[PDB]
Amino acid sequence: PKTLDMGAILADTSNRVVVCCGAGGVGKTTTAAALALRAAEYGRTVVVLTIDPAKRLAQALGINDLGNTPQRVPLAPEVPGELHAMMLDMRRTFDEMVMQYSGPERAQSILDNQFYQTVATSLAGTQEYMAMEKLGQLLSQDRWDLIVVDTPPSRNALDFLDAPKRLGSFMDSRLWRLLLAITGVMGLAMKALSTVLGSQMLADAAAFVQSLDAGGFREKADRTYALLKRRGTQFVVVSAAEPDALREASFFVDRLSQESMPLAGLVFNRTHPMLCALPIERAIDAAETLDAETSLAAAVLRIHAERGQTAKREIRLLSRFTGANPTVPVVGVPSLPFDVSDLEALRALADQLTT
Amino acid sequence: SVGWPSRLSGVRLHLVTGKGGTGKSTIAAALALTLAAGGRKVLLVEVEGRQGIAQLFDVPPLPYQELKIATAERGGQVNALAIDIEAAFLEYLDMFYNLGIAGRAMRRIGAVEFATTIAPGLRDVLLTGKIKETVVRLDKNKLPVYDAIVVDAPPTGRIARFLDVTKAVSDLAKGGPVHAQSEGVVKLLHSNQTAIHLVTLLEALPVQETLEAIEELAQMELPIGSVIVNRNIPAHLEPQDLAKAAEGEVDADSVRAGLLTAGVKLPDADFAGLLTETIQHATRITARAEIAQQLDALQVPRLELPTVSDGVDLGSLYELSESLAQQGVR
Ligand SMILES: Nc1ncnc2c1ncn2[C@@H]1O[C@H](COP(=O)(O)OP(=O)(O)OP(O)(O)=S)[C@@H](O)[C@H]1O
Ligand SMILES: Nc1ncnc2c1ncn2[C@@H]1O[C@H](COP(=O)(O)OP(=O)(O)O)[C@@H](O)[C@H]1O
Ligand SMILES: [Mg+2]
Ligand SMILES: [Mg+2]
Repeated sequence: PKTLDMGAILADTSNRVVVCCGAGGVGKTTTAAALALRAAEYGRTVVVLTIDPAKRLAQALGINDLGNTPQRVPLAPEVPGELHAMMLDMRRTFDEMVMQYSGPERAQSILDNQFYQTVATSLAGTQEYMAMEKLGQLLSQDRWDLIVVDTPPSRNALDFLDAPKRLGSFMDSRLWRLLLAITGVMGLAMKALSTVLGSQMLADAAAFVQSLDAGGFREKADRTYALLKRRGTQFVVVSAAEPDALREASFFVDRLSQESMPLAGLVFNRTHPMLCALPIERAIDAAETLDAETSLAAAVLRIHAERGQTAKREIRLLSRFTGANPTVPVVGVPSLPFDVSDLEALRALADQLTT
Repeated sequence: SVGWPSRLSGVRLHLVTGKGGTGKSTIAAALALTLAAGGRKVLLVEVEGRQGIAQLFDVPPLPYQELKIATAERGGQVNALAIDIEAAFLEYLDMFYNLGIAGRAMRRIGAVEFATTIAPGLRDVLLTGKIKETVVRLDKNKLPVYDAIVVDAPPTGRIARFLDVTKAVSDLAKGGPVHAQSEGVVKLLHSNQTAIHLVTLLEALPVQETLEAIEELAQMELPIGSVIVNRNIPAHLEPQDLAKAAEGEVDADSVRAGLLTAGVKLPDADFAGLLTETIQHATRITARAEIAQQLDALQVPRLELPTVSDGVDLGSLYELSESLAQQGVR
């Protein structure tokens, strides 16, 4: 099993974009932030596009605000590079997209539309589409040698690669103009919508189609996705030591391989390495004899045995991934005895990531 | 103190919410099994089109039909209903507007999918309307078809809006029979016949979302049932020993002594390793207890479910159902 060398990938300035993928709740945001921090410590001018940092982490980075733009993260004077961070504002990115293509005058009408504000901006795939759009904004401004991209949480790891295109095709549906903004079939559908939906809502929906005046959305999603194919892009798949997260990582590795997209490797996060070499069978028996004979030493032995069983499941999970993907470099990150919610804890995480 | 007050046994509609990945689907299925035991008939409902029941029982996708999915203890039955929002919209068009023709034409051009996507209020009206239909349905003997309905519900971030019948109805066509039905939905939801259960993990975000959801729902005068703490782990340490070990203090002498009695002698590098393993465990339990303490402020009954070692399978659902029954769930 090949060891993933995140340190060498971060230190090499031919790698311009690092995308942190996988299911939600595996450590993607903290991995992205820790990678970006270490790259700054190696001398790089880095921006990290975070999606959903926990309150404390967002504050540790100075990004707890409503801004939708990078800001410098103040670091120790010894740090030779620069770290910049932001948290994605999904709604504000939709506004910026609307204005870029519709213009500032027309955008005043679209942004004021109740259908846009309540429905259009909260559709399935908006978080993935806006993350891709924001990545596209960061790349066009050519202000950073490295962009570290965090991806939105989902039960499905492929939503990052599929949800923007899917949302684009839905936005470009013929049904928008023909059913809201005559025929026998379109007329029957139109009559049914007028009969069931509220007049106010249909007027707002029709005004959005007329105002927007967009295969616009799919073409945008396609062009932005093409940036992920530029030379210097690296994908990092993050997974917890759980079966659901690993399965999701494998679906993502397959896709990257099919699409000939460069994969750095897998970050197998929250592991429980054994610190004591005592066998499980031995520990269980040693605790069992003490019960029938202080009491602290038996609980201590029970902790160890429980950790060893946990380590055993993690080893067999990883070996199944590794067996199926012998080509994929891997790095095991232990579960740290503190929350990864400050710069000091990001540094300890990055030490694990870069060994 | 009790995790299941008696008033919860008179509830016909159980809504199981909680943050994403906390255990809603698993727990809703375990709850349905618990309520079906003793010759009862319970309906397990899912409303998001995600086919989570089929996935949980490891079967192909379920059609829009109430079908027997499990046998409960002593001749009980659990039926499954994976609501198909498209078929529900056509059903609604046909029953309330006699637009079955227009509806079948719409399905052929993807217009039902469009309409339910672009009008979230219509989606909730169809979903909550179908939920109400299964609850109030009667047999030939004017007795309820189901003893209870368990809804594997939307998550904590969406549960209050999903149950906001007034806001859902707001952007629908004025007049007709849809407004008379919605009054019945509100009455059912704001009654002793309904209870919203909130699944949580002993983690910061699932607990914050639980507290925030309870506050939105209480403001809406919606009935709260229980907070269900999923995937509990053993502390395996006494409160004083645990509090000490969370600070790095473990009594090596006392540990070395107890290891001699058990016929185990450990090298210095392995003994030190064994101690930091217990410090790391103690630190996790302590942090989990600090998080759990935030729920103590709620004068809400609490249930606790253990962690299933291997992948949650059919046998696991029965273990969790059994764990619920032991806590008074009936
Ligand atoms: N008590 C438990 N012990 C062990 N694993 C569990 C337990 N409860 C749930 N799980 C697993 O945890 C994962 C999430 O549980 P689910 O029941 O699917 O959660 P959920 O709240 O329905 O998630 P979403 O929001 O629908 S993705 C699944 O892999 C379950 O099998
Ligand atoms: N190796 C680790 N050790 C300890 N805690 C970790 C580790 N990696 C992540 N965490 C914690 O796990 C939680 C989930 O991490 P996060 O990066 O926000 O996940 P995701 O973006 O994948 O949903 C956070 O509280 C984070 O601090
Ligand atoms: Mg995240
Ligand atoms: Mg579910």
